[PDB]
Formats: sequence, structure tokens, C-alpha cells
Amino acid sequence: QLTAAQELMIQQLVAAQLQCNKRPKVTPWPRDARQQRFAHFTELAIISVQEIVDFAKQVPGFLQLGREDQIALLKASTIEIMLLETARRYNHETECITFLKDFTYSKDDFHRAGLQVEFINPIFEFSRAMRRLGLDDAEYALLIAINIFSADRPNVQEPGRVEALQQPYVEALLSYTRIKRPQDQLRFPRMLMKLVSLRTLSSVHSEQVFALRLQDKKLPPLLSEIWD
Amino acid sequence: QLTAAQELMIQQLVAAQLQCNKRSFPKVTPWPRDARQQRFAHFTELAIISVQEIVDFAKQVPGFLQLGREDQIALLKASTIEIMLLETARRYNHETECITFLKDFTYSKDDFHRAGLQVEFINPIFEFSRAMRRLGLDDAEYALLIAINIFSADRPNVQEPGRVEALQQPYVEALLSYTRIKRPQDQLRFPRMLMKLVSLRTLSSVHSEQVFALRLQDKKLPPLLSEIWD
Ligand SMILES: CC(C)(O)c1cn(-c2ccc(-c3cc(F)c(CO)c(S(C)(=O)=O)c3)cc2F)c(C(C)(C)c2c(Cl)cccc2Cl)n1
Ligand SMILES: CC(C)(O)c1cn(-c2ccc(-c3cc(F)c(CO)c(S(C)(=O)=O)c3)cc2F)c(C(C)(C)c2c(Cl)cccc2Cl)n1
Repeated sequence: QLTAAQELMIQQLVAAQLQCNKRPKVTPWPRDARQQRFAHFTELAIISVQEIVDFAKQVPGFLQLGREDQIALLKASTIEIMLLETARRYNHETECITFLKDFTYSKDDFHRAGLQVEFINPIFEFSRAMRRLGLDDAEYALLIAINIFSADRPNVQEPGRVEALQQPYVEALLSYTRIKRPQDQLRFPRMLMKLVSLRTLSSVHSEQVFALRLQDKKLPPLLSEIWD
Repeated sequence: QLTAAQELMIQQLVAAQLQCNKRSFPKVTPWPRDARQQRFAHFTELAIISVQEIVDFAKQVPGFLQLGREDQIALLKASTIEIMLLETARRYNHETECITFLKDFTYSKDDFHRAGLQVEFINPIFEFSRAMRRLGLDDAEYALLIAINIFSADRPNVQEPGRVEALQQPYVEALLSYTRIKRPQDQLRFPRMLMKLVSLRTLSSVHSEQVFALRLQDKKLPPLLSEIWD
């Protein structure tokens, strides 16, 4: 059963998301060009951040939070929301990512703005895994809102309230996926599991030079010892 | 209605969870500068046992021994910390607000902070422990969530991710059913468990930001603990 409350809420989510996108002054897509490209992407991100602020203000429940927690929520989730939105715009065929519905970008374009391959591959890796899933726009809208309302982000002063406001969007995703693919039942938990790997991706962008990890291939000798 | 096949998967989890623990009940350097250092040395010892227990447990998890060694190790290295947080949660008592390590060893927030460990890490643990406690999990539910956690394909250095994700499927599915049979009317309780694997991702990476803390005591981390942890 989609409740009338749900069915209206998802319409508001999807319309809020559309009304974001259709809202050019950006340095045109082309040393100078590799900088032009880099600044191109910088401005792509800048607009992205503002979209995500405007989407959020329209998520029932959001503007009811304390202003501090609103900000704390958006700080923490911007890069996860950017990632999810990019997966949303990933075209699996052309193997390309479409920004401002129109401009198309492949690995190579990103490498050529001088970008960290070590982070472009994860991006792409994420987009393809999301593709398998077959999300629609309601599903991403809903996944985003759930992602906005994470009680565990730093500087949340009212986590229990954040956590109560999350629940509406967890129920609606739960019902939407039960109606959409009723013979599956693991598509719901699989979507939510991407929020897990999505948190690890995110923490890699912001990694501190004093807390860099990555061991690579080679096995831990001492753990292997313990193993047999 | 939990299938017979899942019940048995679950019995196997709960039984290994129990063989795990029963193993060790001590030789851990006794609880009391010297004061601080002997406390952290104690916890350091507790962490080493926990590693043995986690390795012993994951061995007994259906399907684990079927992965390649490389992958087996990779998976363990990356989850050790999350499993340790998940098992600290389970050992958390919200009336006394204490964590029970081993059997009957009892620790409060201030025990840990008195070992030189920092608020930035210890508090989130106790916040996370408290949150888990409101979930009301029983042992199967933990054993299952730990297995789901072990089977995470997106781990650093994993060569058969498809094989590990597929292994993760029967554990999610068994959790789903186990939760709907246990609170047939609280259908958000399951998502709320899954969201916790998310939280733990973050806790794990808050842990990796502790090196200044450890790199400055000038007595070294046991080497197992050194690699498991960096
Ligand atoms: C240049 C710099 C600072 O390194 C840099 C810049 N961006 C960057 C950030 C966000 C967007 C982006 C994400 C979106 F969801 C949307 C949709 O609202 C849009 S857009 C054009 O308004 O349609 C733009 C594009 C980017 F290129 C990045 C990173 C974060 C790597 C990045 C990159 Cl490339 C692609 C995809 C995701 C991410 Cl998150 N890095
Ligand atoms: C001081 C040092 C060496 O840096 C350090 C050490 N530990 C530490 C790590 C694991 C365990 C622990 C976890 C378990 F799941 C279990 C049960 O298997 C047990 S036990 C005694 O076998 O019952 C012991 C206890 C600890 F004290 C920690 C941190 C990681 C903060 C820590 C602390 Cl305190 C409590 C809870 C989680 C975490 Cl992860 N840090």
C-alpha cells in the first residue's frame, strides 16, 4: 500500500529534485586548458552544493531542525549526495557522466583536468554498482533524504530528532521497493548497503595526511600467522 | 516463518559465537603514570585476545573458509575494528553503563579515559553502544550482523568481490526474516540495524585518526595491533 501520505511525499521529492536541475555562466569546456577543465569542474561542484542545499530545504522535516544541525547535516553529506547524484547521471552505455543535463564526461575528461585517478576510479566503480540496482528517480530522491538525516554525523546536537525524521523516508523507500519489485525483497537492503560503501568513499576524499592508510596487495604477516 | 536452511545457518553462528568466548577465561596484566600505562597495557591485551576470537569466529562462519586465503585475510583486516565495536556494543550494559570484557570484567567510560584514550574516540563508542542497545538485539542478531559485516565486498585488496557479495546475501536475507518474525510490527527495525553498518564505517575511520594519540605515548603498540590497525 502506498499511503496517500507517501505517494504525495515522493511526488514532492521528485519535483523538488527536477526543480533543482532546471535551475550558462560556467567557464566553457575547452597549461591553460587543463586549468580551464579543473576550474570547469570546480564550478560544477559549486553549483552542485547549491542544488543540494536547495533540494534539502524542500525535504519535509529538514527546515524544522535547529539551524546548527541543518548545517552539520549538509556539511557531512554533500560529498555523499554528490556521489549518489553522479551515479544517478551515469550513463552506462556511453560509459559517461552527464552534469547539468547536457554536458557529458568520461574518465578521460577527468584525467585531463588533472584529476586524481585514485579517486576517479572509485567514483566510476560506484556508478556501475548503482546501475546494477536499477534505481529510479524516487528511489534516489528517497535514498538522498535518508542520507541527509544521519543522526551520527559530527556536531549533531539533536540526533534523536534527526533519527526520527529519517524514519518517514525509510518507510516510504521500504514500500516503494515492495511495490516495484515484489518478488525480490533484497533490493531494499542492497540500496541501503550502498550507503555503507558510500560512507567509506566519502571518508577517502577528506583523509588527513597524518592518518593515511592503504597497505596494498601484500598480506599482513602477523594476521596471516594468526590465520593458520 | 524462518526456513530450516536458515535456522541452521543461524544455530551455526550462535554456536561459534559461543565457542569463541568460552575459549578464554587470567594472564592479562592486572588492572590497578604507571597507573595510566598499566591500564592501556591491559586494554592492549584485551584487544589481542579479541583478534584471536574474531579469527576463530569468522573461521566458523558458513562460507568463510570457502573464500581464498588472500581474501579471507583482507576481509578480516578491514573488519576487525568494526567487529570489535559491534562486540563492545553487545557487552554493553545500560543500567550500569558498563562494558563487560572477557567474562565479568567490567569497564565504565572513565576506566577507558583513565587509560589515556581520548574522548574523540571513546565517546562515539559509548554513543554507538547506547544506540545499539535501544535496538534490543539478541545474540543471533548480532552474530548475523557481524557475518553481514565480514562479507563486505568493497573492502581494500579484495579480488573476488562478487564471491563475497554473494556470500553476504544469505546473511542479510536471514536477518530480514529473523527481524520480521521477532517484531512483526516494527518493520523499520531491520533498516535501523543495516544503518548501523554505515555508522561503523565512520567509527572505524574515526579510529584511524587516533595515531597522534598512540604515536605519542612512547611505548609501542604490540605489532599485531600495529598492522591490524594501520
Ligand atoms: C575539481 C575538484 C575540486 O577536484 C572536483 C570537482 N568535483 C566535482 C564535484 C561534484 C560534481 C557534481 C556532482 C553532482 F551531483 C552534480 C549534480 O547536481 C553536478 S552538476 C555539474 O551541477 O550537475 C556536479 C562534479 C565534479 F566534477 C570533484 C569530485 C568531488 C572528485 C567529483 C567529481 Cl570530479 C565527479 C563526480 C563527483 C565528484 Cl564528488 N572534484
Ligand atoms: C588502548 C589500545 C591498545 O589502543 C586499544 C585497545 N582497545 C580495545 C580493543 C578491543 C577490545 C575488545 C573488543 C572485543 F570485541 C572483545 C571481545 O572479543 C574484547 S575481550 C577482552 O576479548 O572480551 C576486547 C578491547 C579494547 F580495550 C582499543 C579500542 C580500539 C579503543 C576499543 C576499546 Cl578501548 C573499547 C572497545 C572497542 C575498542 Cl576498538 N584501543
